[PDB]
Amino acid sequence: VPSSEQAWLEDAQVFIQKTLCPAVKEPNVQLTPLVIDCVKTVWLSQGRNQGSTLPLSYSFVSVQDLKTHQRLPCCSHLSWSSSAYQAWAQEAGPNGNPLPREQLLLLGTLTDLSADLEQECRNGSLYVRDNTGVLSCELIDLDLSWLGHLFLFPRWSYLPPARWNSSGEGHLELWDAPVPVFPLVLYPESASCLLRLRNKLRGVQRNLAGSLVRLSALVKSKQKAYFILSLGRSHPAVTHVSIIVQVPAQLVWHRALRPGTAYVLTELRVSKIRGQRQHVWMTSQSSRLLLLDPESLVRYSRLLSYSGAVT
Amino acid sequence: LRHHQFLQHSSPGSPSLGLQLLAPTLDLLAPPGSPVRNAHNEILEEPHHCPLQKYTRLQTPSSFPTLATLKEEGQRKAWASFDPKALLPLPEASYLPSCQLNRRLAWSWLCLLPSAFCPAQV
Amino acid sequence: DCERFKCPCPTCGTENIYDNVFDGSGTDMEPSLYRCSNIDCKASPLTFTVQLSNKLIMDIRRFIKKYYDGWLICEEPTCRNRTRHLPLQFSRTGPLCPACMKATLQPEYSDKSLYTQLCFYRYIFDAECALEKLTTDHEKDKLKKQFFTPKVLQDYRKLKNTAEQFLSRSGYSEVNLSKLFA
Amino acid sequence: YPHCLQFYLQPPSENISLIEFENLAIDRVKLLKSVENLGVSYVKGTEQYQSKLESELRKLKFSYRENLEDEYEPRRRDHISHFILRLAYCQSEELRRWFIQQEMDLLRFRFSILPKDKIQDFLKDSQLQFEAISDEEKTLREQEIVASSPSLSGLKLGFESIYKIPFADALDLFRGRKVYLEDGFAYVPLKDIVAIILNEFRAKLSKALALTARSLPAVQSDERLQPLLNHLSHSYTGQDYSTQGNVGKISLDQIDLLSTKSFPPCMRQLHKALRENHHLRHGGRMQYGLFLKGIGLTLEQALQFWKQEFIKGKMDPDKFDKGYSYNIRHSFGKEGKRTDYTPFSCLKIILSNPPSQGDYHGCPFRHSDPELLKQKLQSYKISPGGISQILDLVKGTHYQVACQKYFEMIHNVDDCGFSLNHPNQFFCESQRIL
Ligand code: SF4
Ligand SMILES: [Zn+2]
Ligand SMILES: [Zn+2]
Repeated sequence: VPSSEQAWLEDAQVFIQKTLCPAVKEPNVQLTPLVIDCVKTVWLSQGRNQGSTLPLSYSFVSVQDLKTHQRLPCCSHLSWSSSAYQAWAQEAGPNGNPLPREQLLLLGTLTDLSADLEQECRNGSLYVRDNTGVLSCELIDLDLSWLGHLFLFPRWSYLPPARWNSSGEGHLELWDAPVPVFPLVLYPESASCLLRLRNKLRGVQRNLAGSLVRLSALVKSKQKAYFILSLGRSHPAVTHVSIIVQVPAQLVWHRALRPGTAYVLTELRVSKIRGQRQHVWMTSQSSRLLLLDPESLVRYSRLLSYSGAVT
Repeated sequence: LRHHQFLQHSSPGSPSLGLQLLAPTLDLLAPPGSPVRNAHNEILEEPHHCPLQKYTRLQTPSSFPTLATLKEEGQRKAWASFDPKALLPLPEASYLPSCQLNRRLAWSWLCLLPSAFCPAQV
Repeated sequence: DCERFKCPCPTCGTENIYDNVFDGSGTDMEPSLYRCSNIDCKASPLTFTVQLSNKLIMDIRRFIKKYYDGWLICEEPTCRNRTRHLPLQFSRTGPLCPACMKATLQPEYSDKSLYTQLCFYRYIFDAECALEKLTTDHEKDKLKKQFFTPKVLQDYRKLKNTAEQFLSRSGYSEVNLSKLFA
Repeated sequence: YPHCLQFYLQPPSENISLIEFENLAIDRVKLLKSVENLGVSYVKGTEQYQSKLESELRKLKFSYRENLEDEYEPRRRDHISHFILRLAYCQSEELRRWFIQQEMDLLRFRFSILPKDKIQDFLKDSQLQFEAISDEEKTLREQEIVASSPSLSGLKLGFESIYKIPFADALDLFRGRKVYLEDGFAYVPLKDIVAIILNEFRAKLSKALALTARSLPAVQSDERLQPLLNHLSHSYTGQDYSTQGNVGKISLDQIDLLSTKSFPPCMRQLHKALRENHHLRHGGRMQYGLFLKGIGLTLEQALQFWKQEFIKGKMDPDKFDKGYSYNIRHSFGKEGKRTDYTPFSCLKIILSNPPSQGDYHGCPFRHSDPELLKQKLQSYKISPGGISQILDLVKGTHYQVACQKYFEMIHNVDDCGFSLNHPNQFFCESQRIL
């Protein structure tokens, strides 16, 4: 086995014990051969190829090194031959070169942050840590039990920067659920009159729950960065309830909260709005939930839903 | 004028020109007076007079065409408008020797405005 | 192999020919009806749509004139007779010359021509198509930004409409299926 | 996916545009030829065989989502397409065969994707007995269904909407002892449903087909429909891709160098031949000649090339002017239009132009006799397994795919990228990969 196939066969001797695991302490044995075999496991699951136990196409490079070596994007799945890969670029539109196939087995250390900063520059959202690269990666959906570990994916999308001096720096696109190869209250309608009066439900932090029905975006600021969500139950019930979220360890929930879905949360503070008699609740730092006529110049618009495509 | 400098976030110390260049538009069309729209007053308070929800007729103030654009444009409009006959009407139309007439009628002028243009180009 | 469109200038006295919508070269390309060809003169024939209209009809109304009066000509490349009094005998290909009794006879302005020519007209007045078929983004956007008003478009639309309706009036684009599958 | 899937019937007596007529003609013929090719390439159930077709078919306007009664666009296109091509193939058994066989397999595929409820309900709309069981009977009759027939394995039979039948049309599902019986209302998996549908379809379809062929003379009194009167399978392609004056500019010297890696067997061998002989017959050059316009070199340059290859082989340096070079030049003149003013397409170097003794113009894969050709091709340093699997298709008298597999091998790339139809397109590709 010369250097060609030794490229893979060295992962049992150099790669995984050095780049895919924290080298601050001992090189885990639960990870190197486990991924060594799991790659062929998910390969031979379908395995359309000619038959080559070495998936030559993929490797591992720290997340903030693509911008040093692959100054271009990378999006792949498993087992696509060059032809079958060339047989996916139409489903909706081929306008412009399709995402490149710089093929790797995307493995990153999951953290609710990226850098060595914890309070001001907090991102909340889940991003990747490695041994020679620490980057952001665009999520899709969040449950709550994947903080502080390492996760791998054969399906993935990446993007190199525009000007490392400018805003447009690199990132990743995450397609599927977090896959680690490691050996692994006040309902809205049922509490419709609690803070409806100020005299009853102010001061301390109380738990709540309900189905998210009306959620806006999450705004930053100089000091008070937050968002305010609204919830309830099914459609023949027009009343909602509202919570607020203003914590660096809680932007995670605007990254996690979704309409049509329901939640059960604890440790949610009150709101005391200055000069405004509009008391409703917020969350706070120590909380964790789980999943549950010329006047017609100016006129007032209406509201409707849709779901379309970037065009 | 380099693009990013002309497109930086304007302020004395880094002022772009589009910051101001639209000044007559900027001012004659929409003066200020309504305080900020806040999450209390967009997502929370009802009723809210938020501007986005309001849809309003709005006529056209202007546009900044190309120098050449106007040049050829005027050229064409005028040249086409070149009625030979209505230059001199009856009866002296038939009261000149074939020399003096073509002599006196070989020249013309005209001028035009932005007002005749929708919008009022500048 | 059809006959082009010739055109009289209303002011400069010169003549013109209108082959393809665009007038020639690539990024330079310009609409046909824009400027009289003669370099110096600066009149712009577009502003005489209606006059063009006239000639259009006053031209087509001789092509049809030919066909319904269609000549008849001989085939055996020696005989070369020209007449209209259609004789009555017949054979595989059709009728037979009276003199060269060993040969067919052919129409002169074969209908295929007539319809071809009317397509040729309707071609160069319907710029919209040729505009859509154009590849390069920036060329398209720039030219449209330049000089495709509703007005110019509308004038093309007008004359093209005259042509197209005047052929589709009734001759040839139809194929009566109700007699084709009985 | 669309309503389209339907059993052809009732010619739609509208009246339409002549342009749209020939359009639909060409479109549908393209679809047919393609489906045939795509099919003979792979095996049926492979997902290439799906992906590629569901790409092409959707591309040519025949399968989209829900719309109005029948004047939805693609279903109408399918409709008039068929009920025209009906007029195409009414003049052979081989022809009518090929047409049937192809439409058959298409309908099979194009139908195999409908949602199950849509499947059963549209079967209902088709004829009477086309009705479904209640899945309770799956539990009630698992023993009967499974133990009865060997056309099902174990207990894991999926939630297929099995069907009630009259035995009177079960005429092979039961006599072969392949189904349970409830008073002739046997219950059979969907597979044989597709089978029987397709068989009755073939029957009824042929039964209709023969009729028009017995009622031709009408068209004989028109000539607008002269191509499709009897002129489809001939020397026009889909269309003129590798037509006059496409991408290319290369100097003379390089030609030979490129030859060894870029000339489709026909050309390549002819160029070797003229490299040796330096003389050619009356017709021969008139293939190679126009083929050169494929890359499109200038006449005086091409004239110079031919001059070199002429007088070095002792062709009188005065004849050249008033002889060969004369017509070689005219090959870009006034008349030649669609006769000379065009390159050639394999379906002109196959379906006609018989090649005679010791001459070279003409499709090797056709005219070259089998085992002489075996050694001949092998002389291109080819693995004999490829040569064998090639000669197989060659005696299958479908050759374009043979040229294809050859190129596939000699450049080792495991996709043909296209479905070849013209040697110059082959050339433009071979230069693309460089
Ligand atoms: S595809 Fe046709 S023209 Fe090309 S080499 Fe094969 S037989 Fe000859
Ligand atoms: Zn003029
Ligand atoms: Zn005669």
